[PDB]
Amino acid sequence: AAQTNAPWGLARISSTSPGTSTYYYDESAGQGSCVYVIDTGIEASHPEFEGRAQMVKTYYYSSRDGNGHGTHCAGTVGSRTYGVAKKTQLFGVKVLDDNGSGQYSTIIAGMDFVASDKNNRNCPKGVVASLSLGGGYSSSVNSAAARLQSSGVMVAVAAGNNNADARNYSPASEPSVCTVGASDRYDRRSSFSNYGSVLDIFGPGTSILSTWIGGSTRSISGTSMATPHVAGLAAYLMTLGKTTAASACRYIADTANKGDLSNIPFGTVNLLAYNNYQA
Ligand SMILES: [Ca+2]
Repeated sequence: AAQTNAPWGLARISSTSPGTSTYYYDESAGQGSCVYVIDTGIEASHPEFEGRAQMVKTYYYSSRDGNGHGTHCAGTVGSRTYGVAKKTQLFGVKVLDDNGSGQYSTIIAGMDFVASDKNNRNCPKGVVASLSLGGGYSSSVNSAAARLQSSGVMVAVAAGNNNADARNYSPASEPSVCTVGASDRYDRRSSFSNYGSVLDIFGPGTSILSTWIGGSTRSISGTSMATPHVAGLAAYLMTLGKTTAASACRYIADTANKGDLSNIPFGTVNLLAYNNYQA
């Protein structure tokens, strides 16, 4: 399949070179997979989600996304126009309030929730979790992310936006999950992107167009935006039968565009998520 004039990030993920604008992907498009977006929620009624999105959990007085961040992230995972996996099922878990904040205890609870909750969902091709959030190092937070992964969910987490080594952030620093740095449309490491040995992969994170609340759209930047590209990619590859929750991060790294990014600090991987789709 080919989607012309796609957001640059989508085109980038299906290209061996920067500077193109068409997104190429197998029509299966993540059908039969599920992606949990653990964030400020998801505006499920957005036309862009086509009935494929649902809120399944909140720790606040509403499950509505009163911020937009979670809806943007979900849009990158699987919206019809702005999504990597255009046929995946999206499940929203609201661990962040409408200011985008959340206590670590609530974040942990949301991760453990998804590990159980996947047994209540129909996801024959497999399960992914996208965590576009983080804070300072916490062994408890890292352990929760490790549990979620161990339970059979492909966990993708943001490296963080401090232009700093991600070893000092959680869940970014957890070895067993897929930690995602951010790049721009010229294949530069995004100026704010964290880096370090704990990173597994980069995806598009600068000036990313996606869904927003009020049934709108916007371009924003962050490792928050890179993460759902990787989460969507994993879902898409799982439906194709190329990989599984346990091996998807390795598989993406194995099949990544290699050595193409600039300003990657010595010791950080130079790998950019790529779907290896031959139209
Ligand atoms: Ca890892």
